[PDB]
Amino acid sequence: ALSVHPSIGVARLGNANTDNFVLNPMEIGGLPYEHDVDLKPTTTVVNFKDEAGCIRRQGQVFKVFGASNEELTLDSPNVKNIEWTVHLANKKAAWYEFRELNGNLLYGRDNSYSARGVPWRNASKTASSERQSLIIDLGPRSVSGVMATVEISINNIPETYLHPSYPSGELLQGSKHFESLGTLRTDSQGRLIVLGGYGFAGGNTDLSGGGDDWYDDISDGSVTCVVTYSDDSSETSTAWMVVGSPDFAPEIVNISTLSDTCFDVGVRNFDLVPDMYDSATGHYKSDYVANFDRDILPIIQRISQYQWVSNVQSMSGFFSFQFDYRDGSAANKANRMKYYNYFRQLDNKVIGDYDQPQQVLMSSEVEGDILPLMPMNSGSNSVSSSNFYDLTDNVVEKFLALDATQLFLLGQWAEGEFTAGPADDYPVSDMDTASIGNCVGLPMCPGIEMTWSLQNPVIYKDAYQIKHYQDKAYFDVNGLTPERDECEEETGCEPGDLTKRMACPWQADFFNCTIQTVNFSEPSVNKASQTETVTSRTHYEWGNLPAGVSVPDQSSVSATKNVDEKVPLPPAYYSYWWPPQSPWDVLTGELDTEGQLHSHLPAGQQINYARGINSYSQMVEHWSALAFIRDRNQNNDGFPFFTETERNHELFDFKEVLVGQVTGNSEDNETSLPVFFINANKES
Amino acid sequence: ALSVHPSIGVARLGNANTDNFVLNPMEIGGLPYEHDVDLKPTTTVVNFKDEAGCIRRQGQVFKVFGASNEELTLDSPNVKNIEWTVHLANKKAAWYEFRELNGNLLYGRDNSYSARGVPWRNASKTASSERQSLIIDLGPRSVSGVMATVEISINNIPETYLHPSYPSGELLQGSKHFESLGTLRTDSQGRLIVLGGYGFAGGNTDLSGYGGGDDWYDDISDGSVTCVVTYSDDSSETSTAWMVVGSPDFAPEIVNISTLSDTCFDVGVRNFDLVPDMYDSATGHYKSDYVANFDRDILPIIQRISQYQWVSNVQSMSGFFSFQFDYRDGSAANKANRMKYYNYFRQLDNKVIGDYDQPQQVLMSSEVEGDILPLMPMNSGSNSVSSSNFYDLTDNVVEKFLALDATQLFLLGQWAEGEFTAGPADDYPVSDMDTASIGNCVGLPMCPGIEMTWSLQNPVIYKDAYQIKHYQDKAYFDVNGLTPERDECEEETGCEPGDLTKRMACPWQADFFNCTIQTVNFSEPSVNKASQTETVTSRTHYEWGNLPAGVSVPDQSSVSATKNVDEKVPLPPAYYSYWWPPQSPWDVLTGELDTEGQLHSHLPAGQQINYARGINSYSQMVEHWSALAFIRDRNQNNDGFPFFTETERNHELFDFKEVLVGQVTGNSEDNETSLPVFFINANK
Repeated sequence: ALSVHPSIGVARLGNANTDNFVLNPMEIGGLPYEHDVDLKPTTTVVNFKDEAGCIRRQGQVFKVFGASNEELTLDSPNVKNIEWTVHLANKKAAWYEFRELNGNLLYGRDNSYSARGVPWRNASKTASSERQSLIIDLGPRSVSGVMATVEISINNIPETYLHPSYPSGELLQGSKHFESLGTLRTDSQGRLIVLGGYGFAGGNTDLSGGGDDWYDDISDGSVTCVVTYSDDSSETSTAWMVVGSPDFAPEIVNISTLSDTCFDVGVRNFDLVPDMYDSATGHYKSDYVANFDRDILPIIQRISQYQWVSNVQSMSGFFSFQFDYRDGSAANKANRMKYYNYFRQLDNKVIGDYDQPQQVLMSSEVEGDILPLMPMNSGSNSVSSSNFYDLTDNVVEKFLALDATQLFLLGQWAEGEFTAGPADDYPVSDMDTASIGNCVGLPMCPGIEMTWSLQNPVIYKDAYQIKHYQDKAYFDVNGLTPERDECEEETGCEPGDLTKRMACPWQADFFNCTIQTVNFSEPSVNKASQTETVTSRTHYEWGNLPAGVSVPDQSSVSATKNVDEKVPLPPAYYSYWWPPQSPWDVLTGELDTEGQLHSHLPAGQQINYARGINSYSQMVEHWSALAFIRDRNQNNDGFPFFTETERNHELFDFKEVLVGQVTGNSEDNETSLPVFFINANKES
Repeated sequence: ALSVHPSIGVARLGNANTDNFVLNPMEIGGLPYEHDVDLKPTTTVVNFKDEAGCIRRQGQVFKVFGASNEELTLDSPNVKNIEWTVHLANKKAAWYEFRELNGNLLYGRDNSYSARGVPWRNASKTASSERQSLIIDLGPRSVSGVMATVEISINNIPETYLHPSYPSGELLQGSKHFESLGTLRTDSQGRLIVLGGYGFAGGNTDLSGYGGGDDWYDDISDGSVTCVVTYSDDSSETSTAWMVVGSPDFAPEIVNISTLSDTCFDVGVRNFDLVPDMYDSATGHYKSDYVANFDRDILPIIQRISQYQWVSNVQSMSGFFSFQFDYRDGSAANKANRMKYYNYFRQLDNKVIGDYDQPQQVLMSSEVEGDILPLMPMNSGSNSVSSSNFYDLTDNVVEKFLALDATQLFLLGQWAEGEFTAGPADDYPVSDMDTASIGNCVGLPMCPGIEMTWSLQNPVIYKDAYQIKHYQDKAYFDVNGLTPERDECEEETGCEPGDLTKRMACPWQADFFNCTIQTVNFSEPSVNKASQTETVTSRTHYEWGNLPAGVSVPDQSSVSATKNVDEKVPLPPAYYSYWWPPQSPWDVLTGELDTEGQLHSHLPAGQQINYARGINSYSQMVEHWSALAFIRDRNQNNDGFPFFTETERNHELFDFKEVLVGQVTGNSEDNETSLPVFFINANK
């Protein structure tokens, strides 16, 4: 049997020239790679953007291996060809509107999209064929041989692909002309490289209601590899491919990655690690001995990086080594247990059950005993209350937890059931962790690359392996199924299934993936209506009048009533979304005069990552102008210094507003407010 | 034969209690009247608004007279009954979009709505029956007897009227629920009083939205009046008139230089042989031996010009009422003076398509220093808005600057020639009651106007001078309803209800909001607006100095540009020109003389300020028109010594902020000066 790795590939959008790209990271938290003319990885990336300030695509290399785990290439004996067929699609315009956890079958059938009344995107299209044409699907492309290149283009749709679809003609807002979902290549030895979209995002309504008939060039889908041997026999093996938006901080790793997601699903559903979990009973095994370096240390290291992209100082006690994390002894147990007991336990997946650990913000509210519980971040629903969407039992999950496997292992550590030193690897290839370990695992509201369908074991045929629904001959004739939920049918995924739930266009997830102000007093409430009534009596009196003279006072009463229908219920806590993937609080990086003049800031100052992108619509147009957060001291392990690099400072205008301009008091002009923005006009 | 007067009645909208109204002015520039319980006029209006600040409707009294010109009432011997039937309708939503002079057949058949491709309003309705339903038509109502009252309500449509229509249900924006076009009453002796609408303006699209404005309605109307007088012997005679409803007259003592009575009179002279001594119908020329009269013909013009200063800044017109020479001296010695006066008046443009270089495109007497004066009257003409090349046309009709009507100008010319008398002259053969209604409406310019537009200049809608020709009869409309696409000016067979007001803005509050000033180009006769592209190319250079000995750093410089493009703005050089100062004031004097009104208005008395201050958008005018002041003579008891100020403004609606200039400029030294800013909060 052959195997293809990675099992789930990851590419990232880029708007630079089609031929100007980097290759995939080779580890979790790894930089992507420059390459040579043979398309073999060389050194890590020099610049993420080209000279014009356009983002380079990141491509995924896939490799195929024989029965003894030896790599097969066009140079291997007895191999005469290797043909890769990749079928990517974007089903987002054909899917349901995103409503947090509604639609997620892990909470039971009563939380199905139908049971919850979730509406379809582009809801005026109700016939099946009209829904199918909302999908961006240009059919499968194939590549083989030495240094091949084929676009997944609207201009080379195979004649055997009977039902292609895409947004045709000139779009009225955003990107005008859709043309491509990406590019397939082979390297000098026949390996596959998949490159995804270009960052296209356009549509025919004003984003400003608005938002119908919009599209992006995110996609995902199947990978098929046929290796033909000298005698014309062959073997076939498969994988999946996902395209994400750019990784703007690739060295910073999510506390729970999508690799952690796949692993946890694997352990609890596919017997991936029999020693850790008893599939017969549905419980972890309390005699499982964790390993510090493999299981615990990465959590601590991930936590320690968030400071470069967010203000989460309350997490500092978890990477301080204020005591010895490697000491398994009974004398150190109360310390390890205290550390562990500050992590939020997982909520059950029961509808209507609100008083649960992920609705708890703090360890206590007694002064002296107050600490935000860990990890400190939004959960998968801090946005809608129990009573939204005409429901009374909408699922809430306000604050973050680790995944169940991470937390189990952390608890073994706390118990003293762990070792120090090397452990052997789990039975998961490194190539499989290196792709999706660079994608967000939690929270998922919806997420960045993928959302909570990936937590559902029914989409997998085994740990880390996406189950495929049907095959090329089926789709050739029928096209893709717009209304089919792979989580409901359980018989596999189609192209477009892994990304369809995400925002359409993705630049909305990016614009919103910042912070959330999250209520922490009422477990069933995220937002409430708020009425602010201000009643004012103005009284006038006149004086400094002559001794003869008196004038009557005057007074009147005025009131204002401001109603906001859905605001976070106080008291609330400032909570991050995805700092590694959508930075917020970052250090300025220009160390030379020219970059300081154009950015208007000195180096080393913490400022807002998205400053100047003042609207959703501006994010849709100008995403590519943002910085990549990177370690400026990368050559010296252990002494990181992450700053913005490669921001297109020339895009932004700037005004320094004196505080007395706002207040009317000129004494306040000793203080000023920097304001970044994009001049509407503006020309080069 | 009977006659009904006025031939064209005028009522004004009001949102006060249905029972709380004033009666019509009795002369041009006359205040409306309070009335007694018998609905007879008593003395002129005390307050235009009720105690809540709601505007009182103005109703029109109609009287019927016998062959002897004796008034007939229920008290007349031989009169058994007087029965009035009034049919008002609003066809605005069913008519064409207003595009200045497009559609006006006085410019020839090539200027027809169809030749000019003017779109219908609510253009997605194309079937005749669907166009018909856009009309607000509740059928006719009748009234007779002593002190009768009948509403023109959606709840009392006669069963014989088969095709009523109106906007039913709850409107999404503005006024919610349409119910009535007005009220018919009789007085104690059986005279008719017509009261019009309540100021309703609502619709189902967002006015502030792009392309918004479809499916909007107001409660303006107009239509036919029929009077049947039944005598003791049960015989009867019938006679007819017309009725128009306009928006409030916010400065009723201030008269338009050319009123709608002037329009009807001009039409009558030129087309209906109204004054055979003035005009030769056989040759189509005025008679040069006609002797004008100063008091009747000339003086009113001078008096009207002298009032505009209360509502606009038109000081250049001051020489035309200065009596710097004796206007009543008809002698040769004063002729050069008279002629100089006359020669500062614009001659009328011919109405020939494509002929731009004409007198109404000329602003000044010359542009030679010492010889510069704006020609008269100094106001916008009937198209200072759209150029020759708009609306997909190449010869769109332009008329930039105002002229008198042809008859006023002829008479002024006779005065200049010395062909005029001083002293009384006998009236023209037009009833004073017919002048008193429409003499209080705008005659020129019409773009579109206030109460009515340029179809009133078309002789084909009249059956004689001042008399509207009626199309069909009551029975026809009972069965067929109104004809939505029918142009009375095209068919020449008379008017239907709704015809006199349908061309005006829908809602009228758009005409009121726009009826302010125009910045009018005066260099290119074919151009009103142009695109304007402003490109600003800026080199920023930095140098550093005061450095220690031996230290230098390089200069830095870079270049940036902005390109603003405004698509349709006035082409410079342009002139600040008024629209309708008497009917839509712009520069007016504050009027609050006690402390409370000053605190609420935020202004001392006697200061000239903007009339609409605080109504910062079109949508706010639609909602809050009734908050605006009435401009009136505070010194009305003293003939010759006028003092017009605002009165009755609903100051409490508006909020106020004083902005220091250094808030804008960033320079605190500028805070010695401030800018008043009025606005409407809404959360009030």
